[PDB]
Amino acid sequence: FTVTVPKDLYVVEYGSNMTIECKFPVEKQLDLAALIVYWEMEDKNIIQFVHGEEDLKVQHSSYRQRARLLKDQLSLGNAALQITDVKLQDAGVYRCMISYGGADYKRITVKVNAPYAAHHHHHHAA
Amino acid sequence: FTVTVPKDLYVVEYGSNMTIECKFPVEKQLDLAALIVYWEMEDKNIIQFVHGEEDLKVQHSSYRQRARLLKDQLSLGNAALQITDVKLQDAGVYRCMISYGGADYKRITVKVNAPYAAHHH
Ligand SMILES: O=C(O)[C@@H](CO)NCc1cc(Cl)c(OCc2cccc(-c3cccc(OCCCN4CCC(O)CC4)c3)c2F)cc1OCc1ccc2nonc2c1
Repeated sequence: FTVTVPKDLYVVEYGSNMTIECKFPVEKQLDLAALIVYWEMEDKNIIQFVHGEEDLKVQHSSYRQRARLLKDQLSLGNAALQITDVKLQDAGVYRCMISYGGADYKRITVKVNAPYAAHHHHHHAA
Repeated sequence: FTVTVPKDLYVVEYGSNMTIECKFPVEKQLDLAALIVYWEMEDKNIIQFVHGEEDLKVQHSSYRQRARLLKDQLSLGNAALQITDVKLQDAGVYRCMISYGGADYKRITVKVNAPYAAHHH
């Protein structure tokens, strides 16, 4: 069992939407019962998909109403995480962790470009 | 399904042995087939127990010949990582990741005290 990422680096513009992908083998048919998909960055719960259900109550505050798993692509062996309205704080190293029979995870680096004004707000906040 | 750690902080001396422990629930007899235990620090593979056996081929070089999983305790719900001859590079944040039915992981901070001579090298 192997998780793979088509690209391990994403360069995204502040304010845009981004979809970062992780691949896992599904032969030709998904067994939702045996699937757990978990997305985290730093150590914040972004997505927890178990029993074919998104589990939203533990979703971390910074990602609520902004992150979802594109479920339709699961049939293809694709756990794609979409995050809307990217912030500078979305920059960092994401991990996609998948249990499907076996277990594996992969790392994805996200870098965020932002104009002066946004960076400026980020400079005073932190 | 919940992984728990009795201690999330360990302070260990350079040159000693350390055992960091994390628990997972085992209701009935342990089902080795359905168990995966994975220990990593930063992003170095320390140990991988799958198919009821340790897989050393992905093991990070800095932990070779120094890390072992305490296998007898698995039946009790304890995936304990033992590291022998602790080095300064062993300091950091460890994650113990367990798939047993569900899946979960926990973080453990390890700090290493060392004398001048060791720190110098
Ligand atoms: O219920 C709750 O609400 C509580 C719990 O009670 N949480 C819920 C919860 C549910 C799930 Cl489903 C979860 O998913 C873990 C998960 C999902 C899928 C595969 C694995 C896995 C496990 C073992 C081995 C493995 O493969 C090894 C990879 C080796 N590879 C890579 C390296 C090489 O290149 C090649 C080999 C993958 C794996 F663990 C994590 C969770 O916790 C959230 C959290 C964790 C730490 C924190 N710290 O701070 N806040 C934190 C918040």
